Amino acid sequence: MREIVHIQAGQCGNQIGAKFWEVISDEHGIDPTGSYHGDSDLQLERINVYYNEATGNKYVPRAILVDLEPGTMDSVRSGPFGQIFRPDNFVFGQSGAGNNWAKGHYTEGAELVDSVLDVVRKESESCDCLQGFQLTHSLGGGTGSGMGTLLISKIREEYPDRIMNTFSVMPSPKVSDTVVEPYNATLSVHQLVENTDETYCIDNEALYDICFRTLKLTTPTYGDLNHLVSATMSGVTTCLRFPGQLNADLRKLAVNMVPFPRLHFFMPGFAPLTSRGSQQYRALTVPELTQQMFDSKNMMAACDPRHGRYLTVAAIFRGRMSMKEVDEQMLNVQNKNSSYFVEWIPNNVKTAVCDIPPRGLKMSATFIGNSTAIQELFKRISEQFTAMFRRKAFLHWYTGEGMDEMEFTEAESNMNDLVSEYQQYQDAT
Amino acid sequence: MRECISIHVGQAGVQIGNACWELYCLEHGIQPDGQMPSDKTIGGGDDSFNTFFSETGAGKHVPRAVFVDLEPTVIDEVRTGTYRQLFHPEQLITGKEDAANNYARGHYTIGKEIIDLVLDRIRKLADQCTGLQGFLVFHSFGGGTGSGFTSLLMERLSVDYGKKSKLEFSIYPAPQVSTAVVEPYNSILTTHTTLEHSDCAFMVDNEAIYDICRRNLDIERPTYTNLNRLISQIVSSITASLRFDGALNVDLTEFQTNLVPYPRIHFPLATYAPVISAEKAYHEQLSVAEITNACFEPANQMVKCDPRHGKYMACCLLYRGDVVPKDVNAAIATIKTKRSIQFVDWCPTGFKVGINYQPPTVVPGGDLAKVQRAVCMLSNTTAIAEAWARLDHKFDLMYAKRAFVHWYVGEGMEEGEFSEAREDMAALEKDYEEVGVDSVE
Amino acid sequence: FNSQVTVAVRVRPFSKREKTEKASQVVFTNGEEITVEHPDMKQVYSFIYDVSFWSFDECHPGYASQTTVYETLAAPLLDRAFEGYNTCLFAYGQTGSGKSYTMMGLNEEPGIIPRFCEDLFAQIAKKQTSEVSYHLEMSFFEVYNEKIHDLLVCKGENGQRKQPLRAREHPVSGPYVEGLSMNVVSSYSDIQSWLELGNKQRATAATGMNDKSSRSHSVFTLVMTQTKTEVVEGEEHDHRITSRINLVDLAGSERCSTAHSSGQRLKEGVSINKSLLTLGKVISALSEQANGKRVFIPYRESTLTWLLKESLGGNSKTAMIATVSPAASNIEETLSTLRYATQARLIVNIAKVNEDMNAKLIRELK
Ligand SMILES: CC(=O)O[C@H]1C(=O)[C@@]2(C)[C@H]([C@H](OC(=O)c3ccccc3)[C@]3(O)C[C@H](OC(=O)[C@H](O)[C@@H](NC(=O)c4ccccc4)c4ccccc4)C(C)=C1C3(C)C)[C@]1(OC(C)=O)CO[C@@H]1C[C@@H]2O
Ligand SMILES: Nc1nc2c(ncn2[C@@H]2O[C@H](COP(=O)(O)OP(=O)(O)OP(=O)(O)O)[C@@H](O)[C@H]2O)c(=O)[nH]1
Ligand SMILES: Nc1ncnc2c1ncn2[C@@H]1O[C@H](COP(=O)(O)OP(=O)(O)NP(=O)(O)O)[C@@H](O)[C@H]1O
Ligand SMILES: Nc1nc2c(ncn2[C@@H]2O[C@H](COP(=O)(O)OP(=O)(O)O)[C@@H](O)[C@H]2O)c(=O)[nH]1
Ligand SMILES: [Mg+2]
Ligand SMILES: [Mg+2]
Repeated sequence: MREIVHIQAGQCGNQIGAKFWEVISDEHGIDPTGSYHGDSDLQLERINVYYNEATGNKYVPRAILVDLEPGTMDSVRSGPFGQIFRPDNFVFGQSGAGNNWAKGHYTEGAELVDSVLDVVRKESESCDCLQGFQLTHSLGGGTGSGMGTLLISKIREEYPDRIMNTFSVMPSPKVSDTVVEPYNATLSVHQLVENTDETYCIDNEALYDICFRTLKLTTPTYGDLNHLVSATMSGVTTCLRFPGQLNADLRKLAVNMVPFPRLHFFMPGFAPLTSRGSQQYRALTVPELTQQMFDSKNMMAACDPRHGRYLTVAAIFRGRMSMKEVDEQMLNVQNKNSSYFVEWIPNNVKTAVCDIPPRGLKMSATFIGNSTAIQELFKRISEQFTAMFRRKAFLHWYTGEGMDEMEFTEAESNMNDLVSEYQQYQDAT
Repeated sequence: MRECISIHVGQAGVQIGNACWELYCLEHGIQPDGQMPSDKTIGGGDDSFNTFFSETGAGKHVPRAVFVDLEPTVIDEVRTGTYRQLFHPEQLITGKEDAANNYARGHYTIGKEIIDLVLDRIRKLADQCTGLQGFLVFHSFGGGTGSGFTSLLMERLSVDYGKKSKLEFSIYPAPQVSTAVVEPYNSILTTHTTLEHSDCAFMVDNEAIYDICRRNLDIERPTYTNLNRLISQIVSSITASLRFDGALNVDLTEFQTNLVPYPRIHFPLATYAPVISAEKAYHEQLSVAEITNACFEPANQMVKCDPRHGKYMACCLLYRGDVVPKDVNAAIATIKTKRSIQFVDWCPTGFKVGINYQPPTVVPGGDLAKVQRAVCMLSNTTAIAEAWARLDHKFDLMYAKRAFVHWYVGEGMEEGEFSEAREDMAALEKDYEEVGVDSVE
Repeated sequence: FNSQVTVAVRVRPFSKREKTEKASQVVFTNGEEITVEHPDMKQVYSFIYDVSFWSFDECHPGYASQTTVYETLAAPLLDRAFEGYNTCLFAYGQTGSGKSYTMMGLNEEPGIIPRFCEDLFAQIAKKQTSEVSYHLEMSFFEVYNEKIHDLLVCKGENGQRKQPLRAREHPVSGPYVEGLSMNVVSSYSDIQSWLELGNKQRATAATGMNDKSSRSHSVFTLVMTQTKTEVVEGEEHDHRITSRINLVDLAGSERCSTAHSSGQRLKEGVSINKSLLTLGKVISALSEQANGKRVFIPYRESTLTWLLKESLGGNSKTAMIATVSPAASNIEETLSTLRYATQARLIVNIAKVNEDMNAKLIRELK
């Protein structure tokens, strides 16, 4: 069976991982102890996808944690589901990078990446058929980015035939967290694009508006935003673990989504959300889901498609549905809103359907998009970058770790190039 | 873990450290005798953390701090005070005499035979660290010991350890209020050195906190026993990220790399939400949206510095209590929304954020009332150069006639050393102009 | 100088392999014009090139040796090099089409590369004067599985001595290799020794299509600087020019159906085909650019293209040589090659000479 190694790196990722497994465990009938108490073999037929088994009919996840520079270590362990994780997979060091990428790539992570890599090799070897890797992190920060791309590259050299996926919280346009995100990320993107099969670009701001308006929540937290990220992470791989009329898998997602090897950044979405009240005020249909799916406000990436166009998408549905209504609905979208789509791709969309709905929903769906709108985020990071670079605004902190101007320069040329590539196809022809 | 050392040099810091450790112990349920009847009752919790406090086998806890001021009549208060059975008795009262507003005694003459032990007991403290380190040195500028000594210490420390963050919470000299005539001499001579060794010298004034204490706290007749607490809370608001959990916690190094564009401009400010009295403890919501406006109000600045005469380079905010991140994002946006607040072109990012859950505590005998949330702000701006201007000018007049100098020479400091700092501080001011000016193409 | 690329072609004849398994002729040279007969005898494709040679036979006019081909194709680039222009020549085509046999050739009939090299050394001998001082250097490296390795290094002693390098992009002069051990040339003899070492250590191997295949991509760089007098009464020898020559031996498709193989073999073949595809896309967008089209060029989609950016385009007087077979067994391959070439003529770059009057005032006076 297909097997995945999930990795956690950075304050933002580990919590996403933390919220993640809490969902998967619920999708597989597992308790905080790791025992089975479900009611369906389906929750077990493919448990080896994400988990290993242990002696007394317990089930250990294939999770790894690498930036547990300890401050978040206890936070994970002393949690409602901290205890299931393999204690040996709790890898860490100390003296956090202070968001300095170089410390997170060249000095400290250098010392630690061996050990985490060694553990990965174990989880790899214990597999029967390894498919790909699943990393959670964020750009803009030191650990999630630098140590990430480091660990990503090495793994790629060891398993270049295999798949490497990420779900990376991206820096915002407006509301920053750190002040050197243009520095921290562009370096990351330089190594991210070149050592990746795909990545899922997520922005906090969109998630806020998403939870603010559609979910109509006035007091959302980092704990709840993630709860949406974990959903998509699970929907992408629903057709992996569960059956359906039309099956999908990670490899089948890329090849239909990645026309050119460098345009492998995506804008996900997920349905359906209704703030509990309106639940009594609708009904779940395929056109209904589709309607939210291509909603310009359900895009967690914050790159308004309507100033750009789509290359290719993947609309993974989940539940009991009829395929006629499915295939019809995509065509309608291709028809009416054709200008947002490419001519030289004759069909700009694929599909996938799994016959197993989630815990308390009759039908669900997951969105995946590849579009030209991603240019905008990329310009921002570039424009922010240069304004600081030319004055060497904060540069001296990295040079103290051994970086040089060329490296910052290199990534810039690369990032601008990615933009131009998208801009090539941005104009209708 | 993470460790952090508290050093108090002179009187001004020591008097503060009394305020600090009082809050720390209280905030962590620790008793003055180092005991934990709260842990006895609970039977759990790592509260008595290695961030600030060591622990023995007896359940007693001991703070990671030393101090020295070359004035026994102060430290002895602690050796007799209620916290005497807290601290390690290897606190360095070598005060045969005081520096007496003379830099040179603390640096050259009687800085000898004292600093040898300061470093020693420090080494002993570091040897107990199985984790991060970072230094909190509390002094006052313009003073005879709070400078001439603290110049040595940071220099030696940049050698023994070097690759550690060296932070300072320090009293700047006011424009008007002075308790001496030699603050300008004593101050400028200091900056010649700590500019090179340190990495972030958080500054405060007494004039500002005085006026603050009148307006918002409704306090007519303050003293050090009310000022220090505010200065203590700020230090906590920083360091609380280390001891407690939070959605967006921060270390000490994180500040260093975000606030400090160029090595030599590491001179930021601070504010808070001490807008609180038992009476006005009501009638307000104390939202995230209110305080953030306040944290850029000229009045609630803790030094006598008009931001509006300069621009912001970079800023960091640290919230406590029941705080919602989304609300922060709206609020920060509002702060950019306002046009009075001019940032450098350099930093559309501009801001950092950190958040903790653990709200502030209150000290009985105190004034600042209870709340559900609070924030600390830090800021690096250009406006301070004007304050640096004041000191260079004050210096200029009473140096020209070489007033008071025979004293400093009387301890062996050469004439030209004064000018050396001056050329430096002028150049430093010039740096603020270069950077403050907008970029071009 | 917005100017085009010289595209040349060489139909090699058939072999023992065809003798054993009969494979008819279908490529035909009307002196120089290329014509290919479909084995179905339903179509004749034909292609026109700036240059042709008919090595299918020694007798009919159009025939040319290595050095005839040189003085047709590469000596002009020698000329532009001494004029100061960066220059390029690169090969293309399938396995067993003599792509090395042309560029590098063997001991007994060495290729355009060694012919040009001795011509270059003696051409410096023609002007070995104090009028202009000359300084020549060269590097030589290989591409295998997107990994860059140094041909001029004596490997150490270990089970794995294929030390990888990496690429870096100077903001001005463009890409280059770290640790690339560019060495000084005294003469063509030194060039020869260097080339011998490199071609020996090249990761090449026997297979079912040829006894020895170029399974890695090879780059051979020379750079000649020439410091000349300026037109001033003061320091006269303050003018200099540089010229960068780039000679490239690529790999062939090696379709696995005939190149039945496994493991590392198929891996190298995959990487090769991927590289060549990327190159083809580069070439095509370049042609479209030469047609005036505003187009994004995926130089960065691999290493070969990235390094050869300034040669595939940029600023250099350049050429390509395409190798093709007569056997109908590989007519599809030869057609693809010919179409690659006939498209390739359409490409232009903007070629000047590298004085590098940096900190000189000479270009400013000019
Ligand atoms: C339980 C119930 O009958 O009420 C619904 C409910 O009110 C609604 C609004 C739920 C609810 O969603 C939220 O309340 C929510 C709040 C903050 C952030 C994110 C979600 C629900 O929590 C979400 C929950 O969905 C699930 O149970 C799935 O397991 C979902 N994840 C979880 O909710 C979950 C989290 C922790 C532990 C166990 C389950 C999921 C998502 C992706 C992949 C698999 C499963 C459901 C049906 C509901 C509640 C519980 C109210 C909705 O979400 C889902 C997945 O159903 C929000 O819009 C849908 C429509 C549902 O009707
Ligand atoms: N904010 C604050 N400032 C203080 C306190 N105690 C003293 N100071 C300041 O310290 C300065 C006096 O010089 P100090 O540096 O304290 O003198 P010292 O540190 O005892 O060393 P000497 O200069 O030798 O006395 C004045 O500017 C006071 O405002 C205090 O409790 N709070
Ligand atoms: N036109 C020709 N006339 C005479 N001999 C030739 C001709 N072309 C090739 N040969 C010889 O036949 C052999 C086949 O060429 P070969 O060198 O295998 O092609 P290649 O350049 O190696 N292709 P690759 O290995 O994919 O780079 C060579 O060793 C040449 O000596
Ligand atoms: N969605 C989400 N994002 C978070 C969370 N915590 C932090 N982040 C984001 O992650 C970024 C912090 O980067 P981080 O990975 O902590 O830096 P590093 O760990 O030092 O590399 C900030 O931009 C935060 O907005 C969380 O719980 N959920
Ligand atoms: Mg004193
Ligand atoms: Mg060859």
